[PDB]
Amino acid sequence: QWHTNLTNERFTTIAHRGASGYAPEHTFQAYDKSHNELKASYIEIDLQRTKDGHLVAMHDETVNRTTNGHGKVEDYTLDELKQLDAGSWFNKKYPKYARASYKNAKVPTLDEILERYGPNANYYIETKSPDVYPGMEEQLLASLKKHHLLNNNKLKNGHVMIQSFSDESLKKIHRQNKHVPLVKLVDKGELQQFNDQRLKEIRSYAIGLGPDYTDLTEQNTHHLKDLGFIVHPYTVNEKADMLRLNKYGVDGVFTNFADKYKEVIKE
Ligand code: NA
Repeated sequence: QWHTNLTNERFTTIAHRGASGYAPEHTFQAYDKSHNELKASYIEIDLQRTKDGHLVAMHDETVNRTTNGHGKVEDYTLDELKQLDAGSWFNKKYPKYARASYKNAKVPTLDEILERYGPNANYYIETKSPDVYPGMEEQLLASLKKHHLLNNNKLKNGHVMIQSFSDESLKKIHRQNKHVPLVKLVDKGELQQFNDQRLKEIRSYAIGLGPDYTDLTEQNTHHLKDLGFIVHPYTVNEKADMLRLNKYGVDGVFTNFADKYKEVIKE
C-alpha cells in the first residue's frame, strides 16, 4: 500500500550529476556515460544561471571548483562560460579516472541537455531559492514544455522530477503546475527536526522526499513511506549502504556510481 517510482521501477538509479564518479560532473561526458553506458534511471541536473539568463548545469554558484575560471556563474555570459574548461579539474582530482577526452569539456545549458537526451530520458532537476535566481522556476517549466516533457503522459511516467531544498521554490512550481512531480530535499540532520504536521504539509506539494542517506533508519524510512512519500536518499556510493537502504524500503538513490547501485539491485 506504499508508493512506487513513477518510472514503474522498484528501485530507481539516480545518476548524481551524471556518471559523476567516472567523469567530470555535469558535462555531456558525465551524462553520456550514465545514460548511454551505465543506463541509469535519471540524469540528475543542478541549475545555475548566466549573466544573460541562461539556465546551465553546475553544482556551485561559482565556476571555481569545476573549471579553469573564477567567479559567480552569473558574472559570466553563456558565451564566456563556454570558453571555460569544465573537465581538466576532474583529471587532476581523480587521476585514476582521468581521461584525455575530458579536457576542455564544456558547461552544458539545460536546453542542450534536454535537446541531447530527448523526451524519452528521465530528468531530475534541482532549483535554488526564488530569491537567488528570480524566474528560474518559470524558466525551467518553459524549457521543459519546449522539449515536450510537460505533456501529462510524460509527467506521470516519471520523465520529470523537480527537486529542491527550498519549499518556496517547490510551492511556486506546484501552484503554477500541479502536475509536475516535486521532491523535497532534506538537509543533513534536518530530517529528524521536523514532525508529522511538517511532513503532512510537505507531502501536500511533493510526492517525494530526498534526505541525506545517513539520517535514514529502517523505522523513519517506513514512517515516511507510510506517509505516502517516495524516498530517494542522497549520494550513496557504497555498495554496503546501497543494500542496507534498499532493505529499509527506499525507492532508489542518488549516486556517483550508477553501476554499483544497479548491481546491488540485480542481486
Ligand atoms: Na543536486
